[PDB]
Amino acid sequence: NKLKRQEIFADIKHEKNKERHTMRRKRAKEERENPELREQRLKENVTQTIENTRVYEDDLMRYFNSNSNEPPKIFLTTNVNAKKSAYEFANILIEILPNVTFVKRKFGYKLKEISDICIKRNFTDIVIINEDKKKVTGLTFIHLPEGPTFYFKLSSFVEHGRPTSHIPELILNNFQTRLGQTVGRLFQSILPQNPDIEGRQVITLHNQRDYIFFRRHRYVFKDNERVGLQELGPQFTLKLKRLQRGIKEETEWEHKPEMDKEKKKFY
Amino acid sequence: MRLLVSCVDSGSIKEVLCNIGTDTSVQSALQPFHVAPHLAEGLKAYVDRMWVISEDEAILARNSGVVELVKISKHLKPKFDISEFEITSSVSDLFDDAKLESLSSKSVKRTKLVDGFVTLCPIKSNNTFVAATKSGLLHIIKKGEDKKLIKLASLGLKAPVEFLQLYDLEDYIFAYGGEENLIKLVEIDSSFQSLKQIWEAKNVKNDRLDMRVPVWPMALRFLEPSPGKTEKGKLNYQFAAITRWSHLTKYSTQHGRKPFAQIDLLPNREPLSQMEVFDAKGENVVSSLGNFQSETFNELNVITTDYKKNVFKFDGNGRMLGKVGRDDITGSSTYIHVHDGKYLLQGGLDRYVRIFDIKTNKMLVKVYVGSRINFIVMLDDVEIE
Amino acid sequence: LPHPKIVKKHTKKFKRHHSDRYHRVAENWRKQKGIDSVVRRRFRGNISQPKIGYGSNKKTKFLSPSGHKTFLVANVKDLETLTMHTKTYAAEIAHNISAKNRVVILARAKALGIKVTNPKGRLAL
Amino acid sequence: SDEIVWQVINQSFCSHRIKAPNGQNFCRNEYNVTGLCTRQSCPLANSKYATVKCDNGKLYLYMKTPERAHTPAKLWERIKLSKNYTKALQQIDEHLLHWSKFFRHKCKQRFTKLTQVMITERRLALREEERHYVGVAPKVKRREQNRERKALVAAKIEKAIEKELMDRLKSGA
Amino acid sequence: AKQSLDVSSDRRKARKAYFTAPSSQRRVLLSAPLSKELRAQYGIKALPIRRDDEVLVVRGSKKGQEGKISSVYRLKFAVQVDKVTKEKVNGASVPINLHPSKLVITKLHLDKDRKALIQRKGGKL
Amino acid sequence: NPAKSASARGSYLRVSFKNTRETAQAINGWELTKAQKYLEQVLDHQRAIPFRRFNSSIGRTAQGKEFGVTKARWPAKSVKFVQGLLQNAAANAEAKGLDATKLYVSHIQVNQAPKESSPSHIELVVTEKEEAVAKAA
RNA sequence: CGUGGAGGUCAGUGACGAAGCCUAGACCGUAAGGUCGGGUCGAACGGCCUCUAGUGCAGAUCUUGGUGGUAGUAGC
RNA sequence: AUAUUGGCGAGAGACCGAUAGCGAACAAGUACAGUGAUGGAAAGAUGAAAAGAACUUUGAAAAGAGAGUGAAAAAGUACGUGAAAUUGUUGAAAGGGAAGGGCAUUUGAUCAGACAUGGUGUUUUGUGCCCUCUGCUCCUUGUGGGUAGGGGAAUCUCGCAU
Repeated sequence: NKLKRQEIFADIKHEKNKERHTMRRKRAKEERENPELREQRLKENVTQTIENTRVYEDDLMRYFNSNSNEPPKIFLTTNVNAKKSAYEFANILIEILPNVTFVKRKFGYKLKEISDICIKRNFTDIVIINEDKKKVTGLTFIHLPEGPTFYFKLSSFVEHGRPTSHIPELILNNFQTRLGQTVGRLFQSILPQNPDIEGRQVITLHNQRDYIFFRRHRYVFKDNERVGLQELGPQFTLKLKRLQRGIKEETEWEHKPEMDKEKKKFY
Repeated sequence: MRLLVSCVDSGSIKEVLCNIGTDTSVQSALQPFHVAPHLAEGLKAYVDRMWVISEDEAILARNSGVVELVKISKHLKPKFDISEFEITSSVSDLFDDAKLESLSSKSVKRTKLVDGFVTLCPIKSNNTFVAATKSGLLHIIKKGEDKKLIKLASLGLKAPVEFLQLYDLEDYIFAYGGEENLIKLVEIDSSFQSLKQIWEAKNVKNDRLDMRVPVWPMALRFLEPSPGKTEKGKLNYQFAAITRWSHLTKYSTQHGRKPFAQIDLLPNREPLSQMEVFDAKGENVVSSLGNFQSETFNELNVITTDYKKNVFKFDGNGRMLGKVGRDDITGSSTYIHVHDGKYLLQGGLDRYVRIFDIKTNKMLVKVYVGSRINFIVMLDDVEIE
Repeated sequence: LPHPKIVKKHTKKFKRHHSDRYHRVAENWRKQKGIDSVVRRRFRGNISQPKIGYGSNKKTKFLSPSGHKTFLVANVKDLETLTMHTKTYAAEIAHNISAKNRVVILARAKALGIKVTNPKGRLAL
Repeated sequence: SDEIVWQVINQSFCSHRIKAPNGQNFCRNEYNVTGLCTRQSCPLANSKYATVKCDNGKLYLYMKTPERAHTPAKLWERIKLSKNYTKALQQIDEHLLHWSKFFRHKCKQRFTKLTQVMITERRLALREEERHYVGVAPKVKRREQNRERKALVAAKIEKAIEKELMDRLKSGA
Repeated sequence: AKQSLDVSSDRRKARKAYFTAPSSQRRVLLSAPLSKELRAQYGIKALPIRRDDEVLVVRGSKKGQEGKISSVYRLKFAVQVDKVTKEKVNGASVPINLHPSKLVITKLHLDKDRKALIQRKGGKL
Repeated sequence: NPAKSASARGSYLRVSFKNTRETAQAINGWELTKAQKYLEQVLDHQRAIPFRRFNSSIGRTAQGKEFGVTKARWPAKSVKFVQGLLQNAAANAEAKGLDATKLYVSHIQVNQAPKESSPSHIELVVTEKEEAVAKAA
């Protein structure tokens, strides 16, 4: 009977909540009397967060990644028949990225042809965006000289300040995994590697489980030994895809729906 | 079991000594007894091909156009013995990038097209080995009584050369191919100072769209001569090859130049490579060089790995027998090999060394190495107490 | 094909009388049977009732702005029927077709040169 | 008789008839030349029929006669057209000697349409596409949105940035 | 197609009987197939499953897991297998219910009654 | 920005919905500490809650000049519930580590609940006020 | 024109999402209505020839159910 | 041989499908009202599996904030989906004793806006279903269909590829 089930459990919940409240109040009183009991309880009780329940060289940097020996040269382009949103995103990308020369797709220059021309033109990395709807849906980076290509899926995008003329400071976090550290190194190399201390500009790439957040802020150190910050620029996420070793050859990761079934083991 | 792992990121040989069931991914599972790198030379001179001459010696062919002879010694560090590797002699200057660079145009991608070794196996006790390169330069290296490698002679081939498989089913003929290069049978003189082409493959008729079928053989495996009477002039040889366009071309010189039956392994011409020969019952039915010891294609079971993440098993008719490591492999399988006819070595960009049971298709070992794997050889399969 | 200019004779839906004023009244048209109803007498300043006058021309009937007649398509076999009428009919994919079948249908339509009225349905590039 | 069959298929639920919104009846029969269920167009209601079909790239001239009406197994006598527009049209005209102008004209039109549809090789020969149409299920979308929100909430981006800044500029420049 | 007039092909009747079936009938209902290795030995495809029997999971998220049956939950039309448990967030272990039809028997707990049933069912021992 | 925001919700509370809406509107957009002080003063009749929509038969008081409306009321139960919810929100923010002095009620909402009484659900969100940072020449 | 069910039919659609619902979206028909674009949803439903009726709502001081102004008012 | 709206036990429906169908799909001739003959309802569905929210914390009591299982909590034991009337917050617009609709135009906001891209005849090269020699096989036999082995382009635009 629906009425019987609803009524019986309604009373049970009230009694259980009242008992829990009384027990918690008595425990708080006893802890106030004896603070050590709180420490003893905490030493055995854990919030069991998702992060807490994780389920478990030199030539590489100089070969497959850019360095400060020579200034990077990055080629920026959009997909064929790109809409205004692609150009709007490229406007932000050129400002964020260093030495970006925007180019228009010519509808027939093959990826091999593009790579050959870039070798002729001496271009370090090629960044090509993806656009199905009137919003940016994908972002790709490739290190042209024998380097790999990283395909990123852009999900969120929205646009309280104006960036200054000083180069932002690059900071990375949560890249312990070998797959993660590769993406972190790629982001560090693609972004400028000569930040200006003056201007107090910070650019951060943060990832918690698997999504990497691109955020920019302006920070000032306060007298309380704590630093505040304010929103500065856009905010969007990215998700690596297929981690191809070559220009478009062997795929390394190929994140497919097979993953995310375990609900853990984030890469 | 004892295995040697070739690392490209570190350019060193890593030895794996672990028993069946080892899994470094999970702590609760058994862990490898010992693992360490040996003969580190960097990414520039990573090992390309490997071969175990004996239990105490081996020969390597690095990507720097150098073939080295490595001495193997065993000593104690349970209470197991680790392996120490030392170099006795080597031969360098075996690569020619000029021939391949001119072919960069008209290729598919990666204009660099860096030269690299494609095969390293004895010609046969003989102390002679064959070192082929993608540039079409075939070099014969012999281990003389002085114990120093010497290049007996050098031979040229129509570059690019994706593979070079020798013939050993007696019951000096080898087949080589490459991008837009038809399979050709070449005979080497006993003196090894010259070669002779005797047979070439012919492309199949056009496809539905009246377009020439792309030709790009990647690997080959010889079989025993076809039975029955043989026609005058035509040679008696059978070999099956795997093309990059997912075409299981089967060739029979007795029948004719054209393949007698071509079957599409996968739709949309999915990339394929790393051909192998195995048996469903896990038996050593393959010769020392891997050639199938049979005179019929109906008993041919092969393992081919696609470029993205998968490893495929196919029969003689192209039917798929099932994937290998579908739930464990998360990257391209750069190199695979069947050891002793039952063990299946696996590796690739996933940076994991896997041993699979051919009969049950069950994973046995999983060891993390960090660097990408391009060649795996199992010195022995003896367990350690 | 320079087809005749499309004339509709009307672009506003024939909303039912008092539909906006009263929520319970649906917008679907329904002739007023009231003897004293002003609408039934088509008084000045009132909505215009539908009638034969607004009939669309035969040549321009069932013609989309692009100039191609709409035709529902459920699979590749149905799409094949428009091989000889590509310039006069435009394939329309049903809302229930999944992405797996939709991509195949779109590929065949592009191969045959048949325009798709509603592309990019459940498919992301 | 054809007339009886023609009436039985016009009305009385012919199997292959599509009622388009425009009112035109489309015939899905593979052997039909126009694809429309009309007179002298439906192979079932016509003892004599001619159409152009193709399994592989080769184009054939399928024709039907009352002779094989008693033997449905081999009703059609397909003949290869020796693919070439001018000579193929000449061969079609020669084969359809004394045939109705309607049949000849529509067979030629069908052959021309099929031949020009062979240009699909142009798209396949010059595609080099980097998009490869991908479909996303709503369930996958939900797991890519709520989980993203949870990750953003638990990340504490501002706190992490503050901690990193308080560490970089506390032991060096 | 049924031929006997004493059997009713009614969905409602079958559903009512299945849910209201007694424990004795549910024992016959809770039958699982035998592994082909055991089939060649005893010459029987399926036998009733009891607590002492050992079974292997071949379907569901727990595929490839085998263990002894801790209990037979006839009321819930499911059985529990040793080492197949769901770890609650509080640290407690709860066996996962499994239908016998989705499990393959690897070993059988022999008894006088079990042997008699095997012989009656045409098997050999 | 959920990082710099905290929320507290109250549902199935046997309180007058009309008075709850008025007090929520009065306390809407006010600083956390200032809102708490104003509510505490209201408890002692020092200040009166301005009634705008549901203000039928309400006397004129000088305290209404502050809000611009003469009509005002002193709902003890509704203000008590509002201050309890605000205290819960402040405790949640303190647990989150947010700066209490910078908290302000950015959004407070009240709506009816399942039924002669007219219970209502009350939910409010407290967010830290944005602070500007100077640029560099 | 539309719906409940039935015979036939599309070797139909569909967990890579059927029905329903929402939609400051468009398309088709003079209209009854149909199609598709986007969000929730989860497991049945539809293209067409016929048969069938407990088959189409703006009211009947209509029935069952839900919610407002009066009103935080009269009143206790 | 005939009747049968009760009883026991069975087989079926072009029947209804939680405001329908017996009043009763569920604690239904139950709650409940009547001094009594009698009258007489409302109420189905979580999730596959409770795995029913471990643990921290604000809380006279009820609810929340973290945290967590589950594909989904946009499934919370008020649970398969969540329509209209109605109420609250936010954004936009208008308003002197109310409004709504139609013909007709200006404005903010907003939406759609090729995964179009070749065609013709020529000028080289490489192939094939194309040239040449020898073949195999299906019907029935025709103005046919299918399919191999050996040679080539300097005859080759019969198609395809650059």
